Amino acid sequence: GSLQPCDHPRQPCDSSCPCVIAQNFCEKFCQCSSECQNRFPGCRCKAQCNTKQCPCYLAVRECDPDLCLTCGAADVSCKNCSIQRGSKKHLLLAPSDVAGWGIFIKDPVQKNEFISEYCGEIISQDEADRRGKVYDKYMCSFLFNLNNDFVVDATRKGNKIRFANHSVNPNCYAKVMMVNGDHRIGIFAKRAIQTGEELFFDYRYSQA
Ligand SMILES: [Zn+2]
Ligand SMILES: [Zn+2]
Ligand SMILES: [Zn+2]
Ligand SMILES: [Zn+2]
Ligand SMILES: [Zn+2]
Ligand SMILES: [Zn+2]
Repeated sequence: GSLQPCDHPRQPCDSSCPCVIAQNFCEKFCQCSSECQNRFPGCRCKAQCNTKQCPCYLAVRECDPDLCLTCGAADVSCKNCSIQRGSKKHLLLAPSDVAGWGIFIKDPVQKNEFISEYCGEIISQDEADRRGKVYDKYMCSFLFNLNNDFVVDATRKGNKIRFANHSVNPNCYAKVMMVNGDHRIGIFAKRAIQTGEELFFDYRYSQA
């Protein structure tokens, strides 16, 4: 059960806690003490927080304003707070070099660098399969597979990066990240990308 808070009033998060059994950190939604030993401790980085040297970056979570007290998360020296702050690289929507409409990056990025949140509704494959066969009011829809269980629907609540085209050889990928207790989708560069290049995702399975 993904994102299930534990709730065992007056009891600690021991080997009887579902979070501990399933081997996941206790999160913001869990009813346990803020001092719970099964919670994520955050980081004490000096800045950046964009390499495996950062505990938060490594655990696929953004830094936490009330836990990451040195890196800049509580203040833009921390580069692991972008989804929270609504920060992103500059992107251009333009006619694709391939065909139709495309997204072109306007800032250079390095391999594994954050580009933008991919906004939308995270839904199950079941809910996606429904929307797919059922009569819909929206004409032009935007959806891709995160993995084999979940899809992002960017039709109603998407942002500009939803216009990025499909490729089985993509230059970008998606991370499902823990962001202040919620799962949010980050788009990262799969390789170094120069300014003016078109961005591509693998729609089959974007979570690389
Ligand atoms: Zn617990
Ligand atoms: Zn818990
Ligand atoms: Zn706990
Ligand atoms: Zn850090
Ligand atoms: Zn941190
Ligand atoms: Zn940080």
